[PDB]
Amino acid sequence: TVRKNQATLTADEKRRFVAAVLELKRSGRYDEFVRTHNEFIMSDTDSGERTGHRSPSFLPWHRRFLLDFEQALQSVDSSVTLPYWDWSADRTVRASLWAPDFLGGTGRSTDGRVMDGPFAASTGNWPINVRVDSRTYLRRSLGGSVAELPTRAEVESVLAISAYDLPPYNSASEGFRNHLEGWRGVNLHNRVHVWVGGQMATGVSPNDPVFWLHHAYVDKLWAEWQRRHPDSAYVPTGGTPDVVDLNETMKPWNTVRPADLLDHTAYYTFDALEHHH
Amino acid sequence: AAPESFDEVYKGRRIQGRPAHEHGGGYEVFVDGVQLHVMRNADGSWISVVSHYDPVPTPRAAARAAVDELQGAPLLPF
Ligand SMILES: [Cu+2]
Ligand SMILES: [Cu+2]
Ligand SMILES: [Cu+2]
Ligand SMILES: [Cu+2]
Ligand SMILES: [Cu+2]
Repeated sequence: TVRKNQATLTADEKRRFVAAVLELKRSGRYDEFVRTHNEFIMSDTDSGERTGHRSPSFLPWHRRFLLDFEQALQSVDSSVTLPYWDWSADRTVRASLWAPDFLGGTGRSTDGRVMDGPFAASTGNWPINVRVDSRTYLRRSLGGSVAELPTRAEVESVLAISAYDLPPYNSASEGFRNHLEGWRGVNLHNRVHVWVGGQMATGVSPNDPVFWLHHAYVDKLWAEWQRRHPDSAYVPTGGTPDVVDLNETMKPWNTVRPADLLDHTAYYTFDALEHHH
Repeated sequence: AAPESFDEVYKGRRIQGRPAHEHGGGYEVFVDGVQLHVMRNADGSWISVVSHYDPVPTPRAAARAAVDELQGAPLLPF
């Protein structure tokens, strides 16, 4: 139940995380996560029903989605937890994240194909099945479509925003949620998807295992935001068309609300997370 | 109010757009006759399912960004 910075995992932890991910893929369970995410990405709209992103529920929805995935990993190896990628600290292609004993590196230039690591197509262990681009190999172009990952100073500027979210509760919103998501402002989470490239830049972005580490860090930043703003809370708080209000249930589960997910410590803690100061 | 339709060959591929499990979309794009899911954002920018996190100004720009992403590969239908 502790989520750790990827940069700090032991060799044993990396091995067990990798092997649990590959077993979820082998058994067919992994690709349904990819498929669920793509369905929300394609359906959520700024002027219609919106649940998994471009909306206040972006954060609790991804928190529950990552919990579902972590629980599946634990069903294979109960010692495994989701690591997080602090892309503000580990910001080059040199990071140990991208080493062949962890996620493998960038894609070669011709066709974006990842050539090393346990998820390289040549292993036979990571077929890309749920897809729009018809190619079936993992692709990346680290730093290709956008020069730099966000910095600590830019993350701090978003963490400083006091309102969780603001009407119209979509990609045009001011407020914390939309600045972290990235549709407005210096852009944190969307830019990271663009920076990895390959499937991470598409609606089938959980095809890349870095998806989970990226979102685990996004989730950590929500927790840091809550510590900075103990007086601010999820909005809206009732009767908002097309938006998940605080105590409304969320698809696809239907049995959980944003209110049930605001406090992560009910499910996990972080290796380090500051107290409100 | 819908963008204009278009039809061109871009980096050897036919891209078309027209006003019309995924949202109810007012505009359709095609890459070599296969429909590409695209979406308009509140600020009027567009994205597509193969470049979802990087808004571009128009549906034609999204179709072109999709051809760039595909590097010659056929698109699969959504
Ligand atoms: Cu997402
Ligand atoms: Cu801003
Ligand atoms: Cu994302
Ligand atoms: Cu205080
Ligand atoms: Cu649609």
